Amino acid sequence: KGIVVEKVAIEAKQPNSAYRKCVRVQLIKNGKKITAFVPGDGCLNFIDENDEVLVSGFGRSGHSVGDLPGVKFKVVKVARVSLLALFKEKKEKPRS
Amino acid sequence: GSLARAGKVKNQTPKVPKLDKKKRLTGRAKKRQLYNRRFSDNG
Amino acid sequence: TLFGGGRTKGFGLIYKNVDAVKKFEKKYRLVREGLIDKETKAGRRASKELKNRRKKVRGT
Amino acid sequence: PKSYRNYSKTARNPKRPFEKERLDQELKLIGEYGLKNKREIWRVQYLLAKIRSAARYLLTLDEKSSKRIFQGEALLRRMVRQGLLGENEEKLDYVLGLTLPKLLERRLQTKVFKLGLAKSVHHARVLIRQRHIRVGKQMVDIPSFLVRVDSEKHIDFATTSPFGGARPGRVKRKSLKKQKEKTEA
RNA sequence: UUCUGACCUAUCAGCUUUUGAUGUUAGGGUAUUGGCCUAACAUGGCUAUGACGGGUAACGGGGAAUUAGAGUUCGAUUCCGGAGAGGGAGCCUGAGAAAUAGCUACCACAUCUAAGGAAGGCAGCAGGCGCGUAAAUUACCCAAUUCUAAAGAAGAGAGGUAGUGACAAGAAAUAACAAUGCAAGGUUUGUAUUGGAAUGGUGGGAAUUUAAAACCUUCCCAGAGUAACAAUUGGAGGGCAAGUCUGGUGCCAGCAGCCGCGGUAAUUCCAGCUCCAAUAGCGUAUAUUAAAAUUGUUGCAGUUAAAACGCUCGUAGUUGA
Repeated sequence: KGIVVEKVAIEAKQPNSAYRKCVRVQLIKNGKKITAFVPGDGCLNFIDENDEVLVSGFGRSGHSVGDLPGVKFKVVKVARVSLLALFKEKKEKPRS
Repeated sequence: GSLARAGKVKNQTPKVPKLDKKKRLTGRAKKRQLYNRRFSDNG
Repeated sequence: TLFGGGRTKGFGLIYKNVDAVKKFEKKYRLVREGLIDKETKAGRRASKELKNRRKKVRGT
Repeated sequence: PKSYRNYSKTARNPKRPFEKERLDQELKLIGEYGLKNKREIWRVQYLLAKIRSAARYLLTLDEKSSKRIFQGEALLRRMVRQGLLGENEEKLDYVLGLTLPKLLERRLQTKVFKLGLAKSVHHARVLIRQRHIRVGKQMVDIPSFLVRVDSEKHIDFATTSPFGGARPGRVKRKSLKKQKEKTEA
């Protein structure tokens, strides 16, 4: 569990063009800042600027994944609601 | 930063109602239907 | 009974006389029978009252 | 402390998910024997495989070996009880020869379909779940009961079933008709 | 107390002996042997076959997962044994204790107090806070299982029984069937109209079960047709089983384990439709085993791909007509 410090826009490696929406989170345990990936296009505005994210690994252990350089972690539940559940269809509660 | 164009495509697309349809089969019944549609009459 | 009915398995006892029934069976089994009623109903609040007691703190 | 009652997996997941030839074969097997899930096939497959493993171990051991003669005979006798091997065969290579349709052929639903009663494998399966069947002296609702040879002679209807002549018909319709007849008359 | 058996580390190589290290003698001490402890005397003991250190997110074993066979990882956790009761230390009683719901003190915490003083230790069971990725009722009962007693009859949060419980594991529904009409086959097999049977789930009552109740099972009433008593999850280029289907977007948004896809026909996005895999279970993450004969004893590679010491002698090692 960590808290969102800043919302960042990482640019891809050479063969692809996009701006990838990422989230800088400070883990509660150790006071460590890391950059985490957020799936889903509406999801950048599904986190507030001082919110609680539940962050996980990203399918590869510490290895960089796909386009993103330097991103080792992924957000999978926000405001203690599941990110995917909110995204998919709106099957579960919005932000309060 | 160039952040706030986010959510573009989902916002843009039309939204469609998901219709009715007669109950898709469970279980044995679904397996029997699959068996017929793949293997029986064909020839 | 066991599945599908028409059959019932149990366990039975036949004592020499009623005095034997008084002798060698415990109270719930007697209650189940209908020989005597269920006794005192304090439960484990009895334990709480017991531990409320401390010897020679009160005259009793 | 933890309970001393044991428990175990019935089945082993198949490995290599999408292998076409195997997949189509499994569907074909379902088509013939009326099973709900790939899981039913897998448990039966696992059961056969264990038998095959045991028999394989036994056949490695030498002839006249005391353990071998005892265990091999015992396993084979168990196969005879199950109805997997005929009378003429009595040797461990026919145990190895056991094969998955041959085992499915000993399901209770299959046995009913063969003997009659129902008009379809699917009809048999629902008939068994809806409590109409009896092995004689005992009643059962499990379509994955396997039939032993001495019990193939006593498949019947359940005596508390409609077909057994219990409560005889649809209460709703018969009452409605009787009430209407009394009112009308 | 004999013997024998262990993880990682040499960027830990000399350790141990004034302060007992190794031995001899004599004592003291112990329940008893003993440097166990005192005195006197020896000057030893251990070490590349890895001592002495350091690390361990290390209690040990019975065992567990994964294995074709070798194996590799795991073992707080049902049994056995050890250790400990906030941190250390010291004690009494008694057959048994350096005991923690015995005691004394200190330190670290901390409750009541009219301030003089007093009382305190949940890693028993509940329950709370905090920590967190991460975890249940301040339940009922001593009937069984056993224990303790001046032993039937008393006690026991030992223990049982429920409650919470998608941790795992097994069994198992979500229709079945006949008529017709249509479809394809040489009176058949398949599939849209109809329409009588079969039944749990469910509601109620019992019978029963039970320490007591609840559940289970069993029986009697009720009691499906859009059987709305409504199956989901994740997918559909390849790897990899299923779409060169229909709209929107237009290098953006995004997807994408990996290769890659997206710049106006997108077989990959966002939808819809269809199809597919598994199914009351199915996704995701992290760890771990196989796959890995990519740790290689079995069983690798070293001319050129990673890799023969510059060369020789040689001690330990291993191997030896």
